[PDB]
Formats: sequence, structure tokens, C-alpha cells
Amino acid sequence: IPWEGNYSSWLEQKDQRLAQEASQEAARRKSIEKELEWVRQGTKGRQSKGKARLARFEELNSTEYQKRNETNELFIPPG
Amino acid sequence: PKIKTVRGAAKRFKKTGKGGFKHKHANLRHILTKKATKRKRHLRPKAMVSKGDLGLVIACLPYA
Amino acid sequence: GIREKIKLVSSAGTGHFYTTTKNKRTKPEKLELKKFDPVVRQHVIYKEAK
Amino acid sequence: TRNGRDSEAKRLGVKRFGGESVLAGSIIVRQRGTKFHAGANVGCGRDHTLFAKADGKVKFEVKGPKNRKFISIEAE
Amino acid sequence: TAEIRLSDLAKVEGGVVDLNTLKAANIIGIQIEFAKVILAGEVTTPVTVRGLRVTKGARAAIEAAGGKIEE
RNA sequence: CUUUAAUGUUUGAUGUUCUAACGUUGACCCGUAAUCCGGGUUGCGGACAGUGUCUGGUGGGUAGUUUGACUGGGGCGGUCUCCUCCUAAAGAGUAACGGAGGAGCACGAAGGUUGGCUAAUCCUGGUCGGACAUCAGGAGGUUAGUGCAAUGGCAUAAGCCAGCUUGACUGCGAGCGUGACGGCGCGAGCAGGUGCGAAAGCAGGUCAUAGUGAUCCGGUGGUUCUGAAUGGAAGGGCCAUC
RNA sequence: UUUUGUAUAAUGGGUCAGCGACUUAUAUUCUGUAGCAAGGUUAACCGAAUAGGGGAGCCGAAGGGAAACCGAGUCUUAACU
Ligand SMILES: [Mg+2]
Ligand SMILES: [Mg+2]
Ligand SMILES: [Mg+2]
Ligand SMILES: [Mg+2]
Ligand SMILES: [Mg+2]
Ligand SMILES: [Mg+2]
Ligand SMILES: [Mg+2]
Ligand SMILES: [Mg+2]
Ligand SMILES: [Mg+2]
Ligand SMILES: [Mg+2]
Ligand SMILES: [Mg+2]
Ligand SMILES: [Mg+2]
Ligand SMILES: [Mg+2]
Ligand SMILES: [Mg+2]
Ligand SMILES: [Mg+2]
Ligand SMILES: [Mg+2]
Ligand SMILES: [Mg+2]
Ligand SMILES: [Mg+2]
Ligand SMILES: [Mg+2]
Ligand SMILES: [Mg+2]
Ligand SMILES: [Mg+2]
Repeated sequence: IPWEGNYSSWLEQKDQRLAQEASQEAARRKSIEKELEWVRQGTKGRQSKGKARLARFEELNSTEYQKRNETNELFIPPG
Repeated sequence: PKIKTVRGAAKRFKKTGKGGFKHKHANLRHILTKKATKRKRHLRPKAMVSKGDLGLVIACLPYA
Repeated sequence: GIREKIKLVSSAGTGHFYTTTKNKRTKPEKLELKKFDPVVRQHVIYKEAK
Repeated sequence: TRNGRDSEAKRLGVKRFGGESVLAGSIIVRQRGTKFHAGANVGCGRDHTLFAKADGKVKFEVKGPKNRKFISIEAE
Repeated sequence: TAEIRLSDLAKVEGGVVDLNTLKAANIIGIQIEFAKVILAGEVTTPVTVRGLRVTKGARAAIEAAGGKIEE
């Protein structure tokens, strides 16, 4: 990601990018729940059940990389 | 009309001195690393068509 | 599957190489063995390559 | 129904029987373990297959302290 | 490229064998540029091959009758 | 050579103005006894709009098609390739939506030699220590172990422990096993080099049987085999490999 | 006719007479027969023309190899017992 400016201006853009990515992650999660309910529903007679819809849902099961080390408070054992 | 030869077959079988056909062995084109060197080298020389499949080949190459 | 294909290039300068599978995770060290080189007809050292 | 699968038959057993004239290199028995051990004039492959090492006659014997079956080839 | 039987050297001309005198007797095709003499037939006459590629076995048979193989 | 500071200067962009291309489904005049069309004056816009070629987006408005098989009827459910055991009737093979389990790998050592060694469990004694950790000696006799399912094997160990090691070699291969074929498997021995051992000898991967995918198309190394007038080259071919 | 299987309550036919379904170029393989025979045969075309010319060409007498190439041998291979 190339940024033109200074550190102070770029830090806000970085935070914005993380927030938007988290929001998109949550939206994708909710979509996956909603489509899973339809996948697990019944059949209702001698009707379709939509092999194309099944293929779309199967494709939607992708993967994304969590930020590798958002490392947090270390450990120090007192003695 | 002269019989049109199956052009695909003329690229895979060659006639020999007596009347049999000579072809190339399969399984020697790609992912070979799992194959033993003994198996790789035994497929290298050209082979001759078997008995059952001879009938299906003379049909494809009437002129060859 | 975690073993990926590697090729052992020769060291006599000719173009000849074996191929094998090596665990690049737990064996980051490169391989080098003594194998036969049928171009120069000698047992030369084969080093690791791409 | 959960099960219902099987593997192709491997076609093992004794290929040449006693008193049979073989040529060098012909397979005598296709084996999984070593039910028949390698006697004189026969070999033993990596698949534990016993192949003839000289043309002759096949002879099954029960030599050994543990009564283990041996196959050896008479020279004829 | 065309093969030449040894026996075919008796139907050519008054003795010389060449690309033009070979195709003037309908032994080789009109558009055949190179040719090679093969030990397949029998000869008796002293033929002199003008320019060709007679083999090793056939060379010892042409000279036997009394031939001459130059370039 | 370094920073820049200017005026010229070419180009690029963003603008404002104009008239001459172009628009006028504004007004008047003529062809003409004609709310069509054309021509002429005059305004209003004006290099926009509009059309042609190329191009990105959208596009069931329209058109062409696809939407597997088995199945104790079809649908829904399950399944589709490979390995082990039983059914399978003491050679081989042998079905069902018959009965039970696994595989889509791992290992530069868990491979090759040369040396050496031999388990589970139980008992008695003993510091923390017990039902069970380490030590000692007795019964024991493979109930042990195998890199991962099951069957067949294993003490000469194929199980366990170290040294040096790369044969987890190149070209071949008498002769066989099994397949309708494609193919798959076993292989003594020969040649060139190689490791281990004092040698005789052993070694062309792992105790064996699963760990997989034809052809086409294309990628990367080697090879003047070929090279469309000739010399080169592109492109093919052959070997290795993805 | 179709079938594992039909008196079958499975199909078809009211009856007579006429019509109604494996053919025709070309090419290729095998068999029989006829002609020549390491040779066999012509096509288009010319021709007072089913004759006679026309041998362009096709098949065969040599194979191996991807190919150059070699040649009763050749390919593989550094080289094959
Ligand atoms: Mg290739
Ligand atoms: Mg001619
Ligand atoms: Mg439609
Ligand atoms: Mg259509
Ligand atoms: Mg069906
Ligand atoms: Mg039986
Ligand atoms: Mg049986
Ligand atoms: Mg092991
Ligand atoms: Mg030992
Ligand atoms: Mg071992
Ligand atoms: Mg194993
Ligand atoms: Mg050229
Ligand atoms: Mg190339
Ligand atoms: Mg019938
Ligand atoms: Mg019925
Ligand atoms: Mg009856
Ligand atoms: Mg009836
Ligand atoms: Mg009745
Ligand atoms: Mg009916
Ligand atoms: Mg009726
Ligand atoms: Mg030839």
C-alpha cells in the first residue's frame, strides 16, 4: 500500500482500513449464517433445491488472514 | 470418394515390416517424480500394438 | 502434504539433475549428496537447487 | 448404509506346484508374508515372492527346527 | 531420397549411372534429388557410378563385376 | 559538478472569450397556385452537441443450450477411485442400497552396510516414592514392538542401540505373474562408477499389501536431430522435469 | 411380432386383386477365378474410335530410427554376451 504524506496522516488511514475490513468480515459472517440456514432447510415436495445456489454457497466458504501478530501484553513472572 | 484417414491416429501409430503397428508408451508426459526409475526407463522404448486392439487400428488407417 | 518437489542440480557444470521431495519447513538446511552423473560418467556431488 | 466398499483381489497363491519343470526366473509363489521360505536355488523378492533361480523341479520341504515350509529347486 | 536396387543398374544407359540417367529410365521419381545404391540385386556389367552414395556392402559388389565408384 | 532564483522557450492540463466548421422540430423571402424539401438573408447556440472506429460498465429486453448415473417405480437420503478382513463353497476369480475398518501420507533419516542387544506382565527388597517412575534379582517366554486400518509375517530378527555412510545409482535385462486393452508387478544376470566390511558378501529405497489421474495444450533446462533459395534464426523433434 | 415365457383376456389383420422394403455410384481389405509374372497395369487424352497408341503415375521387389543417417541390417547405449 503506497501512501503519500506523513505518519500522522497515514495512521488514521490505516485505522480506517482495519475498521472497514472488520466490518466486511462481520457482514460476510452474517451472510454465511443466512445461507447456511437455507442449505439446512428441507425440500418442500419434488422441487429444485438449487444446485447452482449450493455451488454459490460452497464458493462463499473462502479464507482470510488474521493479522499475523497483533501481539498483546507479555508475561513477566515475579519471584 | 477415397476413404478419409483418421488424422489423429496417423500421428500415433506407424506401420512396420510385417504388418503390425508401433506406438509410444503412455504415462511418460508429466508429474513423474513418484515413479521409480525402473518404471520410467521400461516405458521409454516404443512398443507394438496388442492383438485385441489391432482391429480398431486397421480401420482408422486404410491407406497406411 | 507438506513435502514439496526439489531438484538436485549437478556440480560438474553439465545440465543434469535429479528430483525428490523435501520438507522445507523442518529441514531448512540444503541438501548435498553424491550421485551418479551419466554425462561425465562419474560420481560427483549433487547440490540442492530450485 | 455406511459400509459397502472393498478392494480388488490381489491374486496370490502357489503358481507352480510340486514336480513341475520351471525355467529360470519364473515365479513360484506370490506371497504376503513368508509362509514359504526361500530354499536353495530359489530367491526372494521385495514383495516376498519366491522366484526360481535355476531351471529344474519344484520341491516343497519342511526342513527346520520350527517346522517352517521351504521351497527348493532340484537340478535336472 | 530414393533407394536403388543393385539389379536396377542394368537398365540405365551405356554404362554411367547418375541422377539424370537414373530418372531417365523411370527407376526414381522426377523430383528425387538424392539417391543411394543398395545391395539388393545382382550385377555383371562394369557400371561406373557418377555421383551417388553406394553403401559399404554394395561397394564391394559393384567392383567385383568390374565397376568404378567415383564422385 | 549543488542547491535553487528568474526571463525566454516547447508540450500537458484546467479554464474564460470568439466565429468560420456543425445544430436549429426560431423569423422572413423564393422555387410555388405547397404547414414536404431545397436555396437565400437574419438571429440563437457553437467547437459543445451529434455521428463513425476502438474500448470498460450495465444489460433475462432478446437468442442459443446445459441441469450425471446407480436406485427392489421415481423423487429426497446415501454412493461413485484405491487398501485389509468376511460373505467366497480347502487353486485363481466371484454379486447385492450385504457385515466391519482405513487411504488422498511420512522419512535425508525412519534408507545401505558393519558391529552389538532382545520384550509385555507379576513377585520380593529398597530414600523421599505411592497401585504404577529409577535400582537389584526371580518367575516369565513374545501376552512386546513395528511411522500410520486390517490380514499375512518377523529371533538369522523385518523389533532395539551406535560407526562410517548415499545403491532413495546410470544403460540394459534371461524369464515369469496379472489384466479385454491402456497398463501394473517380480526379477537373477551383464556393463560403467560407488558405499559398508578383514573378507565371503550386501546395497537399483523403507516387513509387504493404500498414499492416486490417460491424452491434448502450455512452461523451464540439455541436444546444431530438423531448419521451406543459401548461411542463421523462429518453430518443431528427442531426453529430464512442471 | 415381442418375449424368461402366450390358446392367451398382449400387438396386427373384414376379404380378394394390383403395388410395397438390403439398392447405386466411388474407395479399401479378404476370398474364389482368369492373365502375365520380379514384375503387373494404365488414367486423362488421340484415334474411320470395344482395336492401336499414351507408362504421367500407382503398387511390389528392404528394413531400422523421432530425424540426420545407416543399410540385410538398423535403433538403443560409453558398449552390449
Ligand atoms: Mg515431455
Ligand atoms: Mg515414372
Ligand atoms: Mg432463456
Ligand atoms: Mg441446435
Ligand atoms: Mg435414473
Ligand atoms: Mg473354491
Ligand atoms: Mg479362494
Ligand atoms: Mg524402517
Ligand atoms: Mg546385524
Ligand atoms: Mg533395517
Ligand atoms: Mg509399512
Ligand atoms: Mg532457410
Ligand atoms: Mg527445443
Ligand atoms: Mg429370445
Ligand atoms: Mg413381461
Ligand atoms: Mg401352451
Ligand atoms: Mg388375440
Ligand atoms: Mg376370446
Ligand atoms: Mg404394445
Ligand atoms: Mg384388430
Ligand atoms: Mg526404407
